[PDB]
Amino acid sequence: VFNATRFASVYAWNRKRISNCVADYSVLYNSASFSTFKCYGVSPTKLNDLCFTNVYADSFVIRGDEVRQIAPGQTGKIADYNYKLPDDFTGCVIAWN
Amino acid sequence: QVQLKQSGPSLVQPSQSLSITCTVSGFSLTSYGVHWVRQSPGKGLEWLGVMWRGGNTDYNAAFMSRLSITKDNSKSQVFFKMNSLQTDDTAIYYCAKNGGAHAMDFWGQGTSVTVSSAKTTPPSVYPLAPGSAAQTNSMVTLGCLVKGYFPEPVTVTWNSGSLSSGVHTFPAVLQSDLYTLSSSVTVPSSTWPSETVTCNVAHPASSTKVDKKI
Amino acid sequence: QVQLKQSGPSLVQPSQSLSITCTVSGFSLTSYGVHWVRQSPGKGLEWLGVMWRGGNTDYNAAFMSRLSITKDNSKSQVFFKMNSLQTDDTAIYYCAKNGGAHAMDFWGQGTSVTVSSAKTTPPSVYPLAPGSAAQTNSMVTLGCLVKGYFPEPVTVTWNSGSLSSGVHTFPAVLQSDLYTLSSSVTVPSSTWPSETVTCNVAHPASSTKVDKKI
Amino acid sequence: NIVLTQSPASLAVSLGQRATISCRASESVDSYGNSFLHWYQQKPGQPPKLLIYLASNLESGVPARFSGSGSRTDFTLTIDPVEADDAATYYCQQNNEDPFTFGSGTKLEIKRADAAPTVSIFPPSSEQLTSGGASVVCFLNNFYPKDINVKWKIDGSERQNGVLNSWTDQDSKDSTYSMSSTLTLTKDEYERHNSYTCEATHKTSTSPIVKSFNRNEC
Amino acid sequence: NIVLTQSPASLAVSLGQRATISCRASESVDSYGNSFLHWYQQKPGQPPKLLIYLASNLESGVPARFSGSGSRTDFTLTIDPVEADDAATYYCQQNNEDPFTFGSGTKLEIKRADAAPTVSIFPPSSEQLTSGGASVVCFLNNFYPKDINVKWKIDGSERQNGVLNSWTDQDSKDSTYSMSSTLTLTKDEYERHNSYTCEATHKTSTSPIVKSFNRNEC
Repeated sequence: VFNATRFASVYAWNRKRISNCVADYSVLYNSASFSTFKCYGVSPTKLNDLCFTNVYADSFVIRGDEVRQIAPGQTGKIADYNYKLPDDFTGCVIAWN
Repeated sequence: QVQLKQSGPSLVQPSQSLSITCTVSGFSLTSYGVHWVRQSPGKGLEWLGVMWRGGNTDYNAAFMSRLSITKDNSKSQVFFKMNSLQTDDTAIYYCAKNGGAHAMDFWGQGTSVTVSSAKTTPPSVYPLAPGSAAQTNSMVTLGCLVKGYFPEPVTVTWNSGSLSSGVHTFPAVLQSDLYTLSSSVTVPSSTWPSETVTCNVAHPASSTKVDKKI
Repeated sequence: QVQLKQSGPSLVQPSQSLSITCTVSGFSLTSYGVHWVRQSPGKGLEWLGVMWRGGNTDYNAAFMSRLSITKDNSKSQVFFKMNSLQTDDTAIYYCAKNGGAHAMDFWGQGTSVTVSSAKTTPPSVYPLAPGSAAQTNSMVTLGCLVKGYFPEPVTVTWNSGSLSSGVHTFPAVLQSDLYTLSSSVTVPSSTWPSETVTCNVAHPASSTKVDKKI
Repeated sequence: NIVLTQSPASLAVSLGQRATISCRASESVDSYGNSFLHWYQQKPGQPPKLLIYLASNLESGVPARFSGSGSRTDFTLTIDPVEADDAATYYCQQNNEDPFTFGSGTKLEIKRADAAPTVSIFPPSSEQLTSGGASVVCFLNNFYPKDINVKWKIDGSERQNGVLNSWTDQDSKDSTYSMSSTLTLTKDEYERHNSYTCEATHKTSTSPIVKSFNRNEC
Repeated sequence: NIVLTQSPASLAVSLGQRATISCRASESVDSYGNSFLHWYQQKPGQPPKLLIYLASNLESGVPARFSGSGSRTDFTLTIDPVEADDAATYYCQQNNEDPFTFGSGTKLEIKRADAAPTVSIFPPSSEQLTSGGASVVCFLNNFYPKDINVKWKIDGSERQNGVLNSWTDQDSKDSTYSMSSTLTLTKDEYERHNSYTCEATHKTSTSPIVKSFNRNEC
């Protein structure tokens, strides 16, 4: 999903539902290939080993001054009108130039 | 017992500097580090810096190169020097005492520092006096219209602050290089037109005291 | 990929009609409307009209009856029909794509539409060589005099646009149905009269190209 | 850098209920031995004060109704019960990493019962009429909700040129709102028609709020 | 019809500072949730381009130094850092009500260091003198500030008929001023005297920058 061909728009962001698989997050956090790696609700070093029912991968592209707008409760034109992240979002957001 | 109020600036243009004088009282400057913040200029509350107890000082990432703290331990006053200010930086600047876990236990009254290219203008006060045909039902409301001043703040009181029952302070309407401030106070009918009533207006930016009989 | 250039007008006589052709490319003309403006006659930038995204067209009170816009969706070309052009109707037109909030994202090159009873006068190009008393300081100025031409626009350069940073442009003086344009080109002092200095001129209205060596 | 994206931007909680002001953070750990922070209050008609230090402790001068806890990023400020001292903006501050920024600010509004505004009109003073000006003000104070719209309607034609409004925020103690509508015109406009009308439409008053004033009120 | 009183009409901002340009408005208000307008930048030799849309959002393709904000009536343009390539004008566009007019237009200039002009003069060709006219061009290029009094003064007396200057304002690439003075005379007036003088007095140079030419230079 991260290395996909082309991502969707900010308002038609594609929610890729993923289930019944193994997700290694420590290899991605220590990959040194992501421009931003900031998680909410749990540290990236601790969420590597956790079990969940369902996970999602929302694919979209935004400007460098706009990546800071994707956060719980953060305002912005894309944060309110295009992509509303949950205020109780206990997941993680990543980005790469 | 404790006083952390600011003063000194009247009006400043954008991309300029200034100097603030915060009088500290209630605690010694060597015992706690005086903090320095703003009052919600648009987005949430902004932190500027803090001078520790006889050591170095921390500043905001966005204001380290521009804003500086000058702490005078002999006069019991903390001076602040700001540079390259923008109109969006208009807000009330506060001083505060250091807590245990770097907290801001005490807070002062501060001073409303206004950044705008306009020039200073004193207030042209005109009272909102009811006419002779005005009626009353066990009480009467009074106010004044302080239009034609710049910049904030302006304090409107009733007979040097004698009344405190129904005093309501309104915000200033930003006009073209001017401001318009209204007021409304509730007083019983036995005080007006019976006793002498006069609108007391103070403009700390220009230190002007305008008296207009209601 | 993006093209909003104009062509067709050279010189207009009073009490006549003419249409300007602005070729659209780089964006879907059916999804974005093309704006039309003047080159700030007198006061700030004036706005003429715009065709909506397959809707209607907006005009001004003075230009609704004389000027009209036609958006050809098949050829991707927006036409600007001018009617009842008099001597006082001189204007320089530009095309621009409509944005989201009625913005003007892309812009074109435009064309200078001069209306006057005088006929097209070609340019009398002459080279400006420095006098014998002119000294050098490791650099020598060389220019070409394009005098006695009408109407705008016109382009003067060196070696058909070989150098663009050293070639300076000056405003043309508005004479009685005539113009006087000055130019200059900064080159090393040792490159003249040693090297060949050929100046090129282009008058799109009259389609004149007179080459003169300095 | 710590981006305290505090949420929500405002609350409407009635008296006696439980207000919840969350505060999202990103960093850091081990403030003192844990991942707590400080809470503050900025009132509109009073200087600010410190409510909770380390998000788990009470401070003298403020009531014990303010409590809460918090994880590394999911923080909570619990105000239970809500009394008439909570109409203000609340902030959260981390101090374990420079800059010691605050939260976005949750403007808590005391959701009291709907109340209609007062009525008071003030004709111009002698100095205003002497100088040729005439500024009439139609006050509508002590109301809830803040949604209020004044329509200055002169009997000849509605005037909306010199209409200015001063929207005062909810006082910390006084849970009602206050708004002042002005109309700065010339003496000729004040002496134009015999009577005038200050119209307004508030949520509480189903009937249109109408109060007239005459030119002879001097 | 809204005449956006764009102020200030011009600015001379030095390098490293922050330029502030206002844009006044009066209508409309509260289109959706604001009434923000757009901003543009017109070069002296190119039509303008979009810098900011809705006064709060950046547009790609232009430099990132341009930003701004605005209230319902007053809109601000922020240019930070002011570099030696921002030598151009700016405008603000009306968008809430047709026609889509623009403001007055603020002319921004970069305050560079002082510099003296060039010293050179160019006589006409043999064809121009043969026809009866005379066109001598006297250039004063690469100087600062623009305050320079250029006036032709023939050997007989101060000339007031053939005086004509072509001033080039501050360009984006070339941050210096340039002015080309022309001399309109006849064959007899061109050959009336032996030597002539292209006199000019610059602000910083107390002595006039002069360059003479002889009638035989052809």
